[PDB]
Amino acid sequence: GINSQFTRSGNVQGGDARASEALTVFTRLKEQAVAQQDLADDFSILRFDRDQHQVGWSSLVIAKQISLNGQPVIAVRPLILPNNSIELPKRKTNIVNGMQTDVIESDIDVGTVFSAQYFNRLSTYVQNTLGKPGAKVVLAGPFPIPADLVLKDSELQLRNLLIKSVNACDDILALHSGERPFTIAGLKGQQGETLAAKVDIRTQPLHDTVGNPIRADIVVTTQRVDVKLNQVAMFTNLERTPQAQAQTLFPNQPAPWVASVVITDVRNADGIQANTPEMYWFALSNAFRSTHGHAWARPFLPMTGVAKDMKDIGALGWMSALRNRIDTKAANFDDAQFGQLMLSQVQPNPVFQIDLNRMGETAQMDSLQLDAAGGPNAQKAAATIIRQINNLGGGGFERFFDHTTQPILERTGQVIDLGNWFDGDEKRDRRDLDNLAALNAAEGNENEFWGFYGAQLNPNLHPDLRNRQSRNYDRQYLGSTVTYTGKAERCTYNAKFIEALDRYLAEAGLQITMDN
Amino acid sequence: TVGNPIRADIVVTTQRVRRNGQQENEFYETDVKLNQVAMFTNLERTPPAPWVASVVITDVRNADGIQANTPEMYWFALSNAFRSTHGHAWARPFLPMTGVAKDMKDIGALGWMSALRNRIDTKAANFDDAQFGQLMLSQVQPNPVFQIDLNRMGETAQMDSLQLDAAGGPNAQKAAATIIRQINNLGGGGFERFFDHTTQPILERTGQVIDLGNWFDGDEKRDRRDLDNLAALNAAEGNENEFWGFYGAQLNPNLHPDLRNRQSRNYDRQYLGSTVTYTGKAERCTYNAKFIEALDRYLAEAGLQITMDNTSGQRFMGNSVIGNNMVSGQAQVH
Amino acid sequence: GINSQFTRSGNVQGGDARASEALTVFTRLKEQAVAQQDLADDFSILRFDRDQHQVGWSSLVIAKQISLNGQPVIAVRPLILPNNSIELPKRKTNIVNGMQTDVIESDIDVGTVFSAQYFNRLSTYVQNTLGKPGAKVVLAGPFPIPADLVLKDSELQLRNLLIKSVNACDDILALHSGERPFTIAGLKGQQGETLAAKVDIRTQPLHDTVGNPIRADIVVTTQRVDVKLNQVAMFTNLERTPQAQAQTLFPNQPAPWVASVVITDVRNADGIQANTPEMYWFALSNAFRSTHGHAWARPFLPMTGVAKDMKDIGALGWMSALRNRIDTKAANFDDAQFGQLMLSQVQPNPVFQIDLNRMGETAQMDSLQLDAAGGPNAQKAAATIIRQINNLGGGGFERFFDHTTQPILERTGQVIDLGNWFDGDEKRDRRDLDNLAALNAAEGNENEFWGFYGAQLNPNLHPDLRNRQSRNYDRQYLGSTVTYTGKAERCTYNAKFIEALDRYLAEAGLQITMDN
Repeated sequence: GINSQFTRSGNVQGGDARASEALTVFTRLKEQAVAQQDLADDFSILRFDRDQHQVGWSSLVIAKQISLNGQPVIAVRPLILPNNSIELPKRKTNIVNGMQTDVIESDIDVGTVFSAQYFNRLSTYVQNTLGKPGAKVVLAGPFPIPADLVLKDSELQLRNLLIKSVNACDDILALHSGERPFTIAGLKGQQGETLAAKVDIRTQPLHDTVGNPIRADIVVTTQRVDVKLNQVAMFTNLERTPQAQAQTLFPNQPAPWVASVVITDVRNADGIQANTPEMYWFALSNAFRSTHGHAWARPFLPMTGVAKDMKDIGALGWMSALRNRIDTKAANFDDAQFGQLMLSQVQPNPVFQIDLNRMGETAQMDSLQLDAAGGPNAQKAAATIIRQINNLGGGGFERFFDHTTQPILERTGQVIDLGNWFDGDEKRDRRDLDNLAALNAAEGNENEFWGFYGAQLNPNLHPDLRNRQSRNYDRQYLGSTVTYTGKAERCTYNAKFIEALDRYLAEAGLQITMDN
Repeated sequence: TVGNPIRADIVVTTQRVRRNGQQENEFYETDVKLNQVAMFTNLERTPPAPWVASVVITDVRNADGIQANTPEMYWFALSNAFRSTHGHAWARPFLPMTGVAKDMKDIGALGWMSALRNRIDTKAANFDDAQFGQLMLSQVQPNPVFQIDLNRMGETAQMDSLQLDAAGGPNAQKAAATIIRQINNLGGGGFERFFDHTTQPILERTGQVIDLGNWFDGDEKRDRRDLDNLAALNAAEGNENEFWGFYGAQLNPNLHPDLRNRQSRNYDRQYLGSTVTYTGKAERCTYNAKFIEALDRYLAEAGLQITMDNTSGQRFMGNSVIGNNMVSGQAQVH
Repeated sequence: GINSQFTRSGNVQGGDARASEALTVFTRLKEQAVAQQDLADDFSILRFDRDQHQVGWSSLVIAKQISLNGQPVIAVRPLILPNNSIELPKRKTNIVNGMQTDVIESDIDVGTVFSAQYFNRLSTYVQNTLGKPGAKVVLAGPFPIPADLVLKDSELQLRNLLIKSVNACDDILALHSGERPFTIAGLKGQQGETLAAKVDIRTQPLHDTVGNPIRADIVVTTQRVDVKLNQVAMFTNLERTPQAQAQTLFPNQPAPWVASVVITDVRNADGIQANTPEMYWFALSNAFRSTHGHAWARPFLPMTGVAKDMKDIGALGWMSALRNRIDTKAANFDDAQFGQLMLSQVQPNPVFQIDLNRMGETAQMDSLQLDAAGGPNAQKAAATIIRQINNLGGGGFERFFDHTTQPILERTGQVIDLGNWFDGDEKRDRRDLDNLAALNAAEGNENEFWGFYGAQLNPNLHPDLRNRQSRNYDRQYLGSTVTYTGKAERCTYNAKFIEALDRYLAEAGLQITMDN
């Protein structure tokens, strides 16, 4: 280089600030926890400087270091530490318009940093540090640390994150060890303590293990008889089919909207500690129950005296045979008239989809879902998912349908970015923009709403341009204080998949009763 | 280096680009930044387009990767600073950004000084990119003059003293000789041919005694340079005899500079928060119009492959070239 | 191929229809003309079948076959015969929009067919036919035969075309022989028969030697004292500078339009026979005189009781501080108020430009003008043009200005296609669309007029797309019966060029008086 050309008698800056603080606080928390017998000291925490290995983001790893069957095996869980001080170079793409060309520069998320080369470098680093070059390396699901967090004032959440990380490492190591899978037959016993569902509606968002908010309008949960089993949090979105609008301009001698349910959080119970595929599917089975009594339409019911311009059903007036916002806030806000309005505005059957996260708290399990919907490793993922479902059920799940005949889920080629925004006192998830809220904010102006919808969905537009337009529209609404954390891909389950999974669970034993 | 802030909204960064296939380093910044220059845009006025654009170079420090501060780095940074008139990049900060109404930076203030006494609905939907590109051709001359704030007690004070002396004084000739020697000791292509020093001066002081302070709002600090002419126009609205009063307090020949400095301090206390504090004093100067062009031509002929991109809805607006040939005057044949 | 694969006992079609008829009628006309002593029989007419030499359009040549200085030299004038029966393959271009790409297919004109390979093939064909391989080949300017013409009913015009073709061949052969150039001093003599100009306004278009109409609103002509010298036909067009509209939306404490004069026909007198560069420049010198008394504004003066919606000045009302079409057809149509309107709507100084034709009746001379404005052969063209002007004048024309210092003319990167359309009884030139007529037809609708103007002029659009949009807008207006013949490039002279040419002619002798 040129710094060594002159050999000046001075060294400025270090190039690493947050990693040292994180290592110190993590060592302090580990020592405090092991002092009072909270965690076994068998596991170790390491450090991975970004400069010393030519990597984008410095991420510290958690390792268990337990062998198996006489051969060495290592299980590692990453923990990325993005830093605002260091800004890695952006990504440039070229778009041709007319005769001219333009360059769009887009920021680099945390998902794109965790490349295969990064995994290989971390694997070789941990192999060299732990002195077992022949060990087998597995991952329990990398999880970023949000940059807004302050290290000196995050005791409880950091301790909980460490505990969950070591639990996940132990769980993946045990799964490689091949324990006994938990079938539904274990739940049922001599006592007639049948399971139950207490679906509930929420307004304030749920919180991650760190503090990142995630939007959740309806939650479905499983109880015994004190004891909880599952909790699936998800909200409702509306989409417009091209044929419905066609039957509005050019009529002919259905409904103008379709209802979509987006699963966001699929975590198991707080009380339970282990995390296994059978837990994941037993929890996901509850994501279909919300359709009982059309309960998924509960958020669309008018709020108790609260305007909430991001959830006004009057936007349906802007897109209908009639015009103007519907004055639902009058004395005619009764639940019955809302019932006929829903009967004649949206179809009575929903569609299920999930914003699968490549770097969520269950990113290891979401990765299987992404591979099951496309890419080179597709058939093997289908075999794994079907065999996991069979192990859960214990019966002939292949009879209900064949994986090779119909796809498990479709990719749909959409990207949803996760973030948070500040309003009033409590922050909310970025994913509150939706389409109904955008239509309410636009208060008409067909062109603006159609442009926003195209910005979210356009097969003929470059993905980077679509992301930039979505970011611009996000900044336009709900203020200009949005902060982005990660990226997720939205994929829709096939109807037959759930329609057979719930039936198979019922055949194999489903002792749940709900009232609505 | 210290916690003092510097007003800077346009940063021109020059760095090396690896063309070895981009391998064994995915999304790794390494250390490729050569040097950066930080500058803003100021709008002066004349007694065509009335408003004349001006670019004031504020920060000239080189990248943290290098640890040696030599004159050649300084002149490389000055050469870099010129690479902003390409694509009218100096007009980018004047472009409104959707979603923010922070004020005291909007372009609509020029409307107060136009034929009509109104502010253009800048944030509205009717103000698009094509309309903005009109407001510019209609209003500001499309050639930016180059200024620079020499700091007597700044980071590059031992180097800024050379230009301050070359502005004119007892050591002006020696300063010109040494600055010519320094710039020629960068490429060795004979700077005498491209641009001499005895023929015309290199930089002229404008007489402004602009000074560096600090003012706090919104739970952060910022530099006192944020109050330019456009900010004063926005803050004081379309009223007259107070914007011209501010411009005169900024500079007038027919009064002692102490009174105008006191008036400028009073105005700074008035428009922005009274919590402002003052740190040091600088001196504004204007570079020669063709000296920078000669420097850029030198750097080009010596050999520096520098690549640009981007640059500035798209419906057609006039030929812009037919006006060249007017063939004024008939034959007047008897 | 596959036709010879089966060797069927049948041969269908010939692939050439119009060439045989043209050869027969041309032989008949040549024999009739030479019978009564009209043309010397030294020249010969040939035939060039399109199939026998792998060429696009079959073109018949006219050759003189006269040697010079003891070495053989041949002068040939082509004559292209486009046929509607045979449609040559189109030209495909690709335009990228967003992520998608589209292909635009454009027709092939007559200008693009006459490639250098075509010239070489014709040269070798005439060398082989005439038995002089070492002869030097020169061209007198190829000229197409319009497809709408019927061969059996075109006696007079075809005979005149043949006579003009042989005259042009003789003229180019003589110019290569190096005769005495005709300076202005030859015109002046003992008699005080000073030259004069009788600029006149026209409505019906002038006609070519075949019948193709060319728009001509003002003509400037040179007379003696029965005897005519020159006739330059040209019309007026209006263009909008970007600064004028800027001073309308965003004002500040000139004129909204600029006047352009487009020279179309630069032919010499009908009576005179020779065609030489001195004739061309002596005629072009008259193209500046029209500015006397602002006479070029005469077409803008309201017509005598005729609406003529393609020439209404009321379009200026649509583009002004006021609104709506100006009711000029009222009792306030006096010439004075039109004078103040012109004083305050357009600048009092015009700009000159010419729609140079690569395949016009003077295409050989227009080619020099195209090379003078760009391309590789640029400086040599400037030397030739300046030396021709000097030979015309006989004095130091280099003193007035230097060609190497300022360009003679600018290309401007515009293409104007020539054609004709049918209305009422008499057809008119395609070039009547203009901009003022388009604005009148649009009767407002800022977007439509701006889109049309951009379709004519857009540096950021592909030339093929611009041509297609211009064709579509042409078909939209003035009916859907437009027929295209050739393509021309519009180039604007520099002001100094004419401002010095007229002055140099005045210094060298300019005895012309006009009254207006």
